[PDB]
Amino acid sequence: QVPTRKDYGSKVSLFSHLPQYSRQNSLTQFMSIPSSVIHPAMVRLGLQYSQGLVSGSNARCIALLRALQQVIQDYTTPPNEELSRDLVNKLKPYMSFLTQCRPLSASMHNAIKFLNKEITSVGSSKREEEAKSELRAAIDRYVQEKIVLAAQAISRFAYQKISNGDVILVYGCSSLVSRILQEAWTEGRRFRVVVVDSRPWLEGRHTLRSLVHAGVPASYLLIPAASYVLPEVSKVLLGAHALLANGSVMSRVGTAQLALVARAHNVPVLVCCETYKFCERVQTDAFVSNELDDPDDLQCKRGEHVALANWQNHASLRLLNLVYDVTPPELVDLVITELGMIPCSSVPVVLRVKSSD
Amino acid sequence: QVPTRKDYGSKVSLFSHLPQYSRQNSLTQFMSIPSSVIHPAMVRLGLQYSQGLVSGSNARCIALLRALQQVIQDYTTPPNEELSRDLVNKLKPYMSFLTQCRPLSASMHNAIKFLNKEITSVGSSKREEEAKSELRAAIDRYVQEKIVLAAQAISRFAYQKISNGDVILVYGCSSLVSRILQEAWTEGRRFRVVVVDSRPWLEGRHTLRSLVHAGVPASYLLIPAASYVLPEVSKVLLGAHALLANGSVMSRVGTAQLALVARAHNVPVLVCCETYKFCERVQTDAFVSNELDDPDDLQCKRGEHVALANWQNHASLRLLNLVYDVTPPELVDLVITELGMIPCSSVPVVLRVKSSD
Amino acid sequence: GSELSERIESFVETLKRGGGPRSSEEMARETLGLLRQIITDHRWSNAGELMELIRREGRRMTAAQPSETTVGNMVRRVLKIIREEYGRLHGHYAQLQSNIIEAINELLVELEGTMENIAAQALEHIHSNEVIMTIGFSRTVEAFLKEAARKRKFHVIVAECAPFCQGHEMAVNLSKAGIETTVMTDAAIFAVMSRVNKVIIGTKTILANGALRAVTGTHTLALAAKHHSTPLIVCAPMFKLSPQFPNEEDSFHKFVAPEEVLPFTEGDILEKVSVHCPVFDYVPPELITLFISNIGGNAPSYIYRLMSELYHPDDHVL
Repeated sequence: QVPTRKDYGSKVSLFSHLPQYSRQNSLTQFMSIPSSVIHPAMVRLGLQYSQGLVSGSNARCIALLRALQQVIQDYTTPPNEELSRDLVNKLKPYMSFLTQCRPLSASMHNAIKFLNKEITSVGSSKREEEAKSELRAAIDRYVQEKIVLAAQAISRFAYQKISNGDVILVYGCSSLVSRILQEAWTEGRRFRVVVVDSRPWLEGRHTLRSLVHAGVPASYLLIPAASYVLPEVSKVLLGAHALLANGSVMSRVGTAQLALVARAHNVPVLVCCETYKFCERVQTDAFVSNELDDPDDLQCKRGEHVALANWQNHASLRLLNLVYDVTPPELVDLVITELGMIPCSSVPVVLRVKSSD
Repeated sequence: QVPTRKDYGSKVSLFSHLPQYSRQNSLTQFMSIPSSVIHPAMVRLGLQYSQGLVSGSNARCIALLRALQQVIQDYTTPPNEELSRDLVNKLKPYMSFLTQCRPLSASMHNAIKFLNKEITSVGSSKREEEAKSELRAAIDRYVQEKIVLAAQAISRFAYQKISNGDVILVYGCSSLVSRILQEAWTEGRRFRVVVVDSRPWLEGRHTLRSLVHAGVPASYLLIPAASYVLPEVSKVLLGAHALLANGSVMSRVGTAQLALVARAHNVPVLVCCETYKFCERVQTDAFVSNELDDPDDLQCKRGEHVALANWQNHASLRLLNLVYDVTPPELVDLVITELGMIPCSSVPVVLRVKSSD
Repeated sequence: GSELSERIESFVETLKRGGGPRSSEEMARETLGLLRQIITDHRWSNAGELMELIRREGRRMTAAQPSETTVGNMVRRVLKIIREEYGRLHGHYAQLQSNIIEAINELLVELEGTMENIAAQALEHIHSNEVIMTIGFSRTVEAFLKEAARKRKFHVIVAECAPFCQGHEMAVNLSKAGIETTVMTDAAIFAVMSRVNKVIIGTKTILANGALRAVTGTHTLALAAKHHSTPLIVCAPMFKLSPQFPNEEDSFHKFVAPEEVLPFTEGDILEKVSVHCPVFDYVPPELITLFISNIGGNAPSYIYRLMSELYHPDDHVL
């Protein structure tokens, strides 16, 4: 059995229902080295998640699908049992280990749901090996389309929206937005992109490096100074981590703030997302459901005087860095998906259409 | 020494800094019958306030001024002392007794401030009796002008604003608004007034009776149904209890709600107030400074089943009836005073002009 | 035979005079049982004649009490069920009737699960040390809150409804479960709104526009929530959904005796003053943040699709 991770630090009272974990104190130090309770690939992926080596939503989902391929490939059906139920029952401890290492993202949840649906759809009469590699091929097809073909389609749809000589503001790291901008620059568009970043992850440097390598003119500033640069900005492009049933955008913590300030500055806000990241779940705030990263990341290395060094030694001091936030659907204009351009009002409709309804 | 009133009931946590009193448990049951620590007139007025027999702001201020006249009239200067300081020092216990019986209103605060200013302005060389009746005549002049002449001027200014065949919405009991409407009807205006009332005081019946006695066509409904009647209403007329330095209107609890709904319904909101009720104080909410009435008044007599009968026997149950609320200055259009019509933006300017500046 | 007739009558007069049954879930159950007994105890062979008599008796019901829309919209649900069964068997007479009966049976067994479904869904919408505000009385909302309270600590501010102070008994019921509850007059809604996190309220009827017909004073609460940008949640089961639109209808507000607003003992002024006591009021969809139903959360901008999923568009007039 996998032990429970100790919740490091002092949680904010409003977030007492969410877990807070420390990057230093991992979870695999109470597990057998030749792991047997958890599949080797799954413990590998959990350790990679906990340390933060896999960050992007698409990256997390792809790593999850590859680990699941490695799992099912090595899976063998016990006697007097059928794969359909046994495999989906054996996959639950792995999912619990993952969510203990780091809470699952919307892409991961949707991928696991689809995988369980496919496994339960495997025929009772079918043999073992062809069922296994049929599952592998289905995972390959699923990831292939829903990632690369979705990205290409969204890139084309966004290219037919970006005009010449316009300033685009981006926030944080997002593979989809970076690919969109790279393809738009390659196709012939001539624009400049303003990269907005935020502490403590400083993930904006990733898209900044990507843009500079692609040759796109780029500018960089942290999110507090966004109000100063928006007069120049012609458009705001963001990458969603989740799109809920009500049309709200669940993405990085600084997304809703930027959308608000852009609305205040008459700058249309565009969010790029795929259909597999749509979730029937819904929330109205960043408090009901969120993720608390390690509060020790807030500590700034300002030379010789780190102010929040011993923050735990102060009884009335609380630290909190939210990983996600929600933008109300009325602060966002466009959602660019495989189906094309849609309003946030039309997200649940697309959900229905993708529910084979 | 006057003992402190026990704070009845369980206060709401956000209002723990305010006192909550019971109408049944008075304050004069630990005082000498031929009262000596407190002047007979002052204890009389405190008892009248605590029982709720004096409700209106103008009524409270006038009763305070009459009790103060009775006090100074019976005041005698001790030997080797001057009236200027001795009288203002002896008036403080009376003010404390009053504020313990019921928190002082803005009109009362301004009146006491002006009275202390006048007392300190009494000449050292002057004798006793003519100083006393000079104070009496100054109080007479002050109340006379600031009440009746202010009311007449505001009535004329409001009459030149009310048009023919228009629906006016009023809230609660206010001598100034009732007088304005009566004078407007007498002058020749033909209109109808919608009276809005709220639990538990049900003070709207007062202005309703006044209007019906004056012959003005009237309609009555409680504040929850205000959204239903505002489409018909042509204008909202309210009576302020206090006008703060920022222009906010500190008045009965249901005033800000009505102003909000009227703004939502494109109905201009008018507040009638005098200059002596202007206060250099300022607040942004109904929480920093308010008054908590007896929570036992919330209990409704719905026949045979009073639901909140034993509310104190429920540990997690809290009752609260706020006596005041603040309307932000942007939800109000006009303020009609002696100087004429002004925006709420111009309240502190009038304060300066009335500061003999 | 005449049992069916006298039971239909009894139900009509019970709906006309007072509120019976009290809970509108029980009202839905009763009307569905009556519709079943009608479709069983009549000599109908073609589905058209059955639909016609159902529409006639539903018109009589709607005329009995227009403000009670659950009966009418569930009559429309039964009509949609009949249409679906006829399309299945035509796109077969005894099987038709028994299939309609089992359809009504599944509708009824899912009818009693909406309460539990919303109660279960409640947990993922309430966080610790949150300040809820609600107005009036609503069994669904109190179940929501007392189910969220089993694993969370939060405060509920209940605005009593004048004149019918149903909010007092709701506050008492919430305090039973140790849900720290503050009771206030509806006049203090905007004054306290600045310190509220969420607004959770029930409803009597949801219109196709997304707007909802709820107890009087809730429109002011929604306006305050919009002013303070606090999310307003509506926990309404899927049998309060009415395909009618706001102003294509008649008889929206329910006016009761003004004795509730101004008593008879006031005397002579009661001949000069016009008193009005609207029980319900209209809340536009722009002021609702999220709808909570037995299927899950949905934005007001999807209620029309829910209509298309529930009611045939040719039955919106009955």
